[PDB]
Amino acid sequence: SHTDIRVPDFSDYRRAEVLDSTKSSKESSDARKGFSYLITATTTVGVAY
Amino acid sequence: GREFGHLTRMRHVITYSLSPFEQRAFPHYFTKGIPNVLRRTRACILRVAPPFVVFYLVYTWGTQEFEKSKRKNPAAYEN
Amino acid sequence: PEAARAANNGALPPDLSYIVRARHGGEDYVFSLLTGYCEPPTGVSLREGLYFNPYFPGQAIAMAPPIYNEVLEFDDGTPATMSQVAKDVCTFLRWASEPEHDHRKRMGLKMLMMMGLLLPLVYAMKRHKWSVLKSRKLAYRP
Amino acid sequence: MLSRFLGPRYRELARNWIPTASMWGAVGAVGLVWATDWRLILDWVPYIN
Amino acid sequence: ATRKLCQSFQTFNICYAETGLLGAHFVCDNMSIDDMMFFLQGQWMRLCT
Amino acid sequence: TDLELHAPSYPWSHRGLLSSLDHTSIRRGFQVYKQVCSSCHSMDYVAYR
Amino acid sequence: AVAASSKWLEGIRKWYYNAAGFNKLGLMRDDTIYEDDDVKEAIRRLPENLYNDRVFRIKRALDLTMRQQILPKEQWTKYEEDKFYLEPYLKEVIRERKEREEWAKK
Amino acid sequence: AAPTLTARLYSLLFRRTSTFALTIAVGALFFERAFDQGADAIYEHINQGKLWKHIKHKYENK
Amino acid sequence: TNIRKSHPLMKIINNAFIDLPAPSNISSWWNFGSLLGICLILQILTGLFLAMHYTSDTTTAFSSVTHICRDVNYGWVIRYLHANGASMFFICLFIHVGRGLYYGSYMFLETWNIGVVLLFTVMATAFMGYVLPWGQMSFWGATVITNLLSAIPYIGTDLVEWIWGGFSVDKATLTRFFAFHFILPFIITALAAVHLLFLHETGSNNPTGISSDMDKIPFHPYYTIKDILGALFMMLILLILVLFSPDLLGDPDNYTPANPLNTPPHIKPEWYFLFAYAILRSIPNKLGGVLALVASILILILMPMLHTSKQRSMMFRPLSQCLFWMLVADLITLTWIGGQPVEHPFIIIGQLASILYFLIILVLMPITSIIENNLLKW
Amino acid sequence: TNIRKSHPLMKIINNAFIDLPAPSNISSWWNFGSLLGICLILQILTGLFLAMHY
Ligand code: HEC
Ligand code: HEM
Ligand code: HEM
Ligand code: HEM
Ligand code: HEM
Ligand SMILES: COC(=O)N(OC)c1ccccc1COc1ccn(-c2ccc(Cl)cc2)n1
Repeated sequence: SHTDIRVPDFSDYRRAEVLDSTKSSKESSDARKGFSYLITATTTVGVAY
Repeated sequence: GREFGHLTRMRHVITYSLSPFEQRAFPHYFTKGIPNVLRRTRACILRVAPPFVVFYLVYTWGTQEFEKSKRKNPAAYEN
Repeated sequence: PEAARAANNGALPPDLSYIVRARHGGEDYVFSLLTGYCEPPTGVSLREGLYFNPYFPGQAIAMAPPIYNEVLEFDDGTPATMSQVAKDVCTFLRWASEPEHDHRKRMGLKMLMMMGLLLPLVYAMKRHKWSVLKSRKLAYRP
Repeated sequence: MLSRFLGPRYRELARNWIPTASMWGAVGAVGLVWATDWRLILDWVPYIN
Repeated sequence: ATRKLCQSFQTFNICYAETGLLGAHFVCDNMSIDDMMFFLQGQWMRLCT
Repeated sequence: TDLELHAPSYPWSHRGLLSSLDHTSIRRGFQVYKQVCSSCHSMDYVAYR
Repeated sequence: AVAASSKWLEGIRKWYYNAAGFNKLGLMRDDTIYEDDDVKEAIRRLPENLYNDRVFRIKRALDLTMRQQILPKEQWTKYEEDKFYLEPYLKEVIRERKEREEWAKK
Repeated sequence: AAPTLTARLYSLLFRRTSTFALTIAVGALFFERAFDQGADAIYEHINQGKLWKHIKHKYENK
Repeated sequence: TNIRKSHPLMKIINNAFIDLPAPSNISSWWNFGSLLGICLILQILTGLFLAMHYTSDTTTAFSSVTHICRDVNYGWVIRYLHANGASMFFICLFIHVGRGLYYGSYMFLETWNIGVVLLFTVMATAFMGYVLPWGQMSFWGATVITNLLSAIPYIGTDLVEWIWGGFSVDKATLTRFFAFHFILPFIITALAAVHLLFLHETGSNNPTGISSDMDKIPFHPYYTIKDILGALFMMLILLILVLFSPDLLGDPDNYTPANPLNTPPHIKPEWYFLFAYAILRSIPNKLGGVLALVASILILILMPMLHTSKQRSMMFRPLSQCLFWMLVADLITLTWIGGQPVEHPFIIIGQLASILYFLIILVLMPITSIIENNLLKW
Repeated sequence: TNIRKSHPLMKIINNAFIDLPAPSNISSWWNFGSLLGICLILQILTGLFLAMHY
């Protein structure tokens, strides 16, 4: 049956602020999606060479 | 005529994915990566390396026999 | 060149504005030949115009030694011995061959500092897109 | 293993095609010397001098 | 309806006590998925501005 | 025609990767070309400019 | 076809199977064949359960090579469990090509 | 669950990708004149007393 | 109504670079095809500068090049960008050919045959660019080509006289070498668009040698960001060789001017021709030596016909991997021998290594694939 | 199996010059577009010569 299908566990890949499965990730998402993101922005100030 | 909806026939296969903003871009790097790049080195070392050893031995024999054919004359240098 | 080699017993001393870029020693060769003169050894019977220099191709340069102690005295005051004469003229003739020397190395320093910024930042941008494929899982349910 | 030339029916392969080529191995001795400025066949005939 | 891109679509608003799901569902043939996803995402962005 | 003698490595003050030339030793070495030589050698590519 | 080297030449066959490493990616021998025109006709003639098994085994091996990883050693394909599922279908496709070629020259 | 300081200005300038289209132009400073700390202070330190603008007071206003 | 799927010019770009299906397990050895396209563009925007300030004659060629490094502004950086940028092109070309030889990419027959034409055209171009500066290596290297080019038994003596400007070393020699060097890089740019149009019919091969139609990904953004990162690492290596050692790949004797003044202490070309100069020099006949020079590059066309394995690539063939690296070590030997004088140990070595280069491709590789076929019970 | 309809390079030439649908009442004023392509090619194989000796 299709109810035998569940997502396998992704705990050894997640960011360290979303391992808790019970907190609803309100403010741990906009203060999370910035890790590789001035990485992209300070790249393009280096392309000014 | 090679576009994405027209490539091949496939049945009964399921894939699961995570968003890039939900995971860390650097997982296990020296915990997994250093044991991985060492057995990859072991798997290919007996195929690639023994040809380049024979180039080294021919190069040393070829530069050393060049000098003692030229002006290196200890004892064959008489009347 | 007609009157050149007649003044030097059948040899023309060459131009020097590219002489350290044109030999297999750089400015180490010019220094080691200006200060390396010897006397002709046993059996080497050299002709009219040959002074025995062991750092020459053919051992038989047509060159009497040009420099010795105090052929010159410098402008600010420096003991003008023979090695000091040759060391300064071999800091000349290298700037002459390569007048871009100090500009080449200062521009190479800003290159290494800008590519020390661009390269770890393009690599982590590549790492961000490819993590979708690296984390995926497959299942077969026939 | 290019034995497609070796067959008992396609021996008449070369018998319908070579009566075209009765001059075609020597058209370089007829046609290229029209532009070489040599004297390859210019001694053969008193046609040309 | 003009291009015959799908069989149907619908938008939903599923609510729970603290969270929910806000989105859309559609049915189409195998050569129309990319165009239907392109036009739907362009209507969400046309309401944000 | 038998062997040759190659020059050794002298530790010049411009030998390093980020090393400049000494700009007092070029002034002293210009006069070793000017007043001790140019009786045999031209240097037809450098000026007084 | 030598009876004295019956076991010795099977030792070199088992050694070469492990030196080649498609069994570390979970592949069978007929998964690795180069697909010319006779091979592509034999794939079209496979039954539906053997076709779907081959498609998943190839996709799982391409995904492992992207990550530069292999399978655990208890999941490697054994030497005396490798099924030559494509070889009866390929011998028949080639026999039909050689029949149409003797007819075209006789 | 207090976060780290990676919420840089993500809610302030970086969400609507208005920054990303023009970082060749707008977000382009702090890396020419702020890098007087860089190569020129390093290059003249390895070559102290060897460049021309080091031996310069000896030969003007004589 | 999607504009990148319906505009007549935008839909060509979309099918070629954006929405193109690509295998997901493509390695870093597949980076060197776009690197060759970067090196070819760079050699065009730098050869602009040099041909602007240039005069090609027997009296002024050696001084026209020394004028640029000193007098012409930003001329030292652009000249050594051009001399090292051609060494970068040749290392990205030998990696590229050895990839397609290892993974069986020559089974794409039309793409492989246009590639062999591209290998001839860049080799002949760079020969006619090293003759332009007119030093000792420019003279004595050009005058060993024409000894084997006048050995053509009928047309050869009027062939070399037609390309030497008219007699010999003169003013107009460097008006036909320079003409055959300005215009040959643009036939390469048109032969590269045709080269990719034939690859687009099948898509790319992958390191396993198995077709990958069940596991394709789009080219953007996965390989657009991976080709940009690999090109940035190439500019770092090139600018290090230009700004820190711009004479490492070169010969000092080509700073000694050209004249028939005196025989040089040695004769040797650049590093990427040393394997070819070593083969013709080990044949004591100027007709047998010019035949084995052309037979060392055009032997690549026989690679589809000599294939006897049931598999495509070399990933699962351990006995064939040993022979591939014996061939790479044989080309390292010929590059070393080709810069050595013609003396006692370097004639028996340089002529046995010329034999083994042809014995591996023609005889040893087809027999070994058959032996591996029997060991896998097919 | 018609090679000018299936070869990847030949089918571009066939759609552009051979099998292209064209109006039947086209005049001599429609000749000058291919004449401009002849004049541009001629100015390239003649500007070769002049920039050589220049
Ligand atoms: C006694 C006259 C004379 C003097 C003065 C002189 N040279 Fe020479 N030198 C010669 C001659 C003659 C040759 C060329 C010999 C030949 O070509 O066989 C030569 C050759 C050379 C060479 C080339 C050596 C080689 O291996 O080819 C260099 C470098 C050189 N001189 C540098 C200098 C420098 C620097 C000075 C100034 C300190 C100087 N010379 C002064 C006579 C002289
Ligand atoms: C100016 C020279 C060349 C250019 C610009 C060029 C460009 C490219 C590009 C962009 C690709 C696709 C990406 C890749 O796989 O790397 C490619 C693939 C290929 N090239 Fe080249 N190439 C050149 C020379 C050659 C040569 C000399 C050969 C062979 C003798 C060759 C044979 C091939 C083959 C067989 C492929 C497909 C490989 C595969 O998908 O496995 N090319 N080339
Ligand atoms: C495939 C592209 C190219 C290759 C492999 C190549 C190779 C070379 C080489 C080896 C030299 C000799 C440099 C030296 O020995 O110092 C050179 C210089 C030269 N090239 Fe190119 N080149 C290419 C493109 C071009 C282009 C596009 C032009 C003209 C527009 C050009 C014109 C010249 C000229 C005039 C010189 C002489 C200047 C000098 O020697 O510094 N080349 N090139
Ligand atoms: C180097 C310059 C040009 C070349 C090679 C060229 C080439 C051509 C060719 C081959 C055609 C199709 C045959 C024909 O109808 O004559 C054509 C048609 C056309 N050209 Fe040009 N042309 C050039 C310049 C121009 C200019 C300057 C204009 C207008 C300002 C223009 C506008 C048109 C138009 C509107 C057509 C279609 C006419 C019709 O079918 O009634 N072209 N061109
Ligand atoms: C659209 C194509 C072209 C046009 C309309 C054009 C136009 C002209 C004109 C008006 C002159 C002056 C002749 C005189 O006054 O005596 C000339 C000559 C010249 N052109 Fe071009 N030309 C074209 C193509 C080229 C090309 C392809 C090149 C270089 C490869 C070139 C380079 C030169 C040079 C160097 C001269 C020297 C002056 C002379 O020899 O008379 N031109 N061309
Ligand atoms: C950068 O230029 C040099 O290295 N050149 O030529 C000025 C040089 C300089 C000195 C000595 C010899 C050479 C040339 O040696 C060779 C050996 C083989 N080729 C060759 C050339 C074209 C083609 Cl298609 C195929 C093979 N050239």
